Amino acid sequence: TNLCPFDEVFNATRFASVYAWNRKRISNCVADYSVLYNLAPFFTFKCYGVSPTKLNDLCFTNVYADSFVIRGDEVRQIAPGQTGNIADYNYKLPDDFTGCVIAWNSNKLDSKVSGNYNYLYRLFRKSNLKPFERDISTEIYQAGNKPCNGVAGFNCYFPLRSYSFRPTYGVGHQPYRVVVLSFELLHAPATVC
Amino acid sequence: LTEENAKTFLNNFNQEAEDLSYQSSLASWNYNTNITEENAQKMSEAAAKWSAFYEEQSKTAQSFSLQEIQTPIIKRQLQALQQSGSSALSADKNKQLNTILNTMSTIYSTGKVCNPKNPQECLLLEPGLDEIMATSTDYNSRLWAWEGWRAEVGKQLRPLYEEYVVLKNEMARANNYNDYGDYWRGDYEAEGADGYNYNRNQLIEDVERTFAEIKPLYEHLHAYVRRKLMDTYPSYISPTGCLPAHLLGDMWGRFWTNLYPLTVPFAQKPNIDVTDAMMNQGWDAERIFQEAEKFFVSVGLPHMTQGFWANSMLTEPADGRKVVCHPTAWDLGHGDFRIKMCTKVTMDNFLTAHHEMGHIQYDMAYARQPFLLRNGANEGFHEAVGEIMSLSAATPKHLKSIGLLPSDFQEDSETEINFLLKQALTIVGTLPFTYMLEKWRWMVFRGEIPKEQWMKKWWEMKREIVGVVEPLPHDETYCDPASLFHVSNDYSFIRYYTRTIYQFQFQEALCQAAKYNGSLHKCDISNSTEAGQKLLKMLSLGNSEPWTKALENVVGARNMDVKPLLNYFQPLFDWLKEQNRNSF
Ligand SMILES: *[C@@H]1O[C@H](CO)[C@@H](O[C@@H]2O[C@H](CO)[C@@H](O)[C@H](O)[C@H]2NC(C)=O)[C@H](O)[C@H]1NC(C)=O
Ligand SMILES: *[C@@H]1O[C@H](CO)[C@@H](O)[C@H](O)[C@H]1NC(C)=O
Repeated sequence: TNLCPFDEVFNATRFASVYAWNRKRISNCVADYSVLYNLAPFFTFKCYGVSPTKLNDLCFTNVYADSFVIRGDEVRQIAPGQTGNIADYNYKLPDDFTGCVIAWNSNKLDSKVSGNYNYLYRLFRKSNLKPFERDISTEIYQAGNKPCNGVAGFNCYFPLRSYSFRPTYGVGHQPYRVVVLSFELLHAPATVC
Repeated sequence: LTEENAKTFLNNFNQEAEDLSYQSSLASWNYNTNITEENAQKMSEAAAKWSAFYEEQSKTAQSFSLQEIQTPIIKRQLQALQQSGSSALSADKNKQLNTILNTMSTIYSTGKVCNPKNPQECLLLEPGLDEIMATSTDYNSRLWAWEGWRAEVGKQLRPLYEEYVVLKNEMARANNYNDYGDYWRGDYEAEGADGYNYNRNQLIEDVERTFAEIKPLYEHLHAYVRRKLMDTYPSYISPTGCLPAHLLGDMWGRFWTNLYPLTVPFAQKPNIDVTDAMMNQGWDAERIFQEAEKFFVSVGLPHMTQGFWANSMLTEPADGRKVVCHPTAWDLGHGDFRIKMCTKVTMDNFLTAHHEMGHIQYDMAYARQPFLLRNGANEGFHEAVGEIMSLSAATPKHLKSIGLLPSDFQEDSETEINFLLKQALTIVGTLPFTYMLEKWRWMVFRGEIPKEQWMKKWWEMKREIVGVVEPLPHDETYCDPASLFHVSNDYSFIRYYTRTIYQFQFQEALCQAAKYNGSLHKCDISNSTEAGQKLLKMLSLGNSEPWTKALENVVGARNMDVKPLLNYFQPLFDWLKEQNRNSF
């Protein structure tokens, strides 16, 4: 029995920024969803698409477990077919999404004293992000007629802003580590069970 | 570039300003809790960064054009960013501006007041002991302890403010305004549709009906206090002269710590004994705020956040962490919602904790509005909303079910009248003072002439309006509107005026929504979910919608309504009416 990497992808010391989220392909692994919810009673495992019971006897193909750290309300923004600021420019889910989300309240892990700027989100994208697209690019955003030439300012905005997570924000703008499971059915032998 | 560029610029400003304002507020909180002049230095540098960024974004805002393009609340947000205050203009002109603000705040502490050249009973300026050593009802102690205070403050304040106001009104040449007096009152401009356009001169036309036609009603009350003063000691009101204003006891108009016991002629019914029931039962700072939160959530307002208790500083410090003693409700950017009140348990601390919790509840309603609209719908709304719960939580009917007062105390007739007299004398008499001070400020902001001929006319008008004057005049040495905290730094005064009317209107609306029989004062906001949502639908609005339309959508009111204030006492008014029949 080969236990699936839901340990080293959940208990990771640091997650990835939202504008560049790490998509982890996992296959040939037995998925023990029971062990996931054994850390405090404050999970937000509101599961979409499939039944709340994961049907551990139902076998899937490779599941795409990609994790990132967002705020509280942006957890609500992450949904199968809902608009906003982060579900349009950073992480969009298809209307026929199969799988669901897991969001923590990670305030004792990545809420560094005096603020940490290691978490960057993408604002001002100007074009709705197609589902499951990263777009890790550092190019100053242009809205006005004046062609920006590597210098920001009026009408030239840097599209990668910062969360600046630190404690004392509260139930609102605090780091909610989010990892979502994308269960895919693309022929092939079924391995994830 | 149209709304397409405006929305992106506004989003960028919101995102950056949120973090910068949170950092500034955190630095200010650290300074106020840990004053060591190093927190002062870091607070100063953070505030400098915030001011520089806000000025840059405001310059970009003026660079934008707002003729007709912006129909939605984007127009309101850009206007809020466009109000730049005293800034801009040529470098040569604004260079000397930085040399005025630094010395503006240093003029207050220059006055030392104690026994003249006497080491005995001389002490520095501290608010802790002033409130207990200044209020003294005596015929002699009020002469030099007051004339000297009034004189030694404005020794040269007028000859400097004469050009200060001129140079400040010269700034109005490039902000599409006309007068610095109109600058303050122009913040109410708000139009919603055709036929509801807001005139710039709405205040100067709607104030005559709300004040002048009912002035005699608020004048008989001033006659009531005249008769009480004579009984205590004779020679307090001259038959030919006028009562002195410097020996009234307090020019702050907060409370009367000496005249309250000597108010009811009978003086037989017992008074409240709240502290006796708080000290023994174990009520402290950690629990009074919890009781206030319980009261607020019994109406429908949400519970305070987990961090609110985590970082609040509701108790005295430990190791030399001096704090400026003042109850202030703090926002701290991203919904931190801290509260600063370093006080023990008393009668007034409970009620002011309720008022501060009302401030925090109002703050926890527009956290979804844009950063430029995360403010009260009006200057007077933010304090009035808290004061509504502050006054509503003070009724014995509220302090009979919790357990603070015994349940065997049946309500009495004269006791509730005595309770309402203090609250109807502490704030109702403040409205004439605020009105006269604001009208005097408006008239002197014009600066059309120095005082060489207006001196006699001003004092004649003051005598014929209220009828109080100093026994002897003074030379060019004093200035009246200088010795006060909220005039030293050039604040407004309509905030303390409209707050009373707004709070009474909201109280009337909420008690109407309560649908409770009985009397008009036993109605309480607690245990009224419908009243809770009726209040929340106004609190959770911010500056997105105009305050006029906000007040309209709740119950229907074009402007200020003093009729609810009058009807708050109309059912119980014969007691005062029957004691005013001995005059013609
Ligand atoms: C109050 O602020 C000071 C510094 O702003 C904190 O540090 C104290 O003061 C100096 C720092 O230059 C050093 O002696 C120590 O770092 C601290 N001294 C003591 C006696 O603690 C201080 O920790 C802050 N206090 C609180 C309660 O936050
Ligand atoms: C993660 O670490 C915790 C801490 O001991 C442990 O209890 C848990 O089993 C680990 N694995 C998870 C949560 O998948």
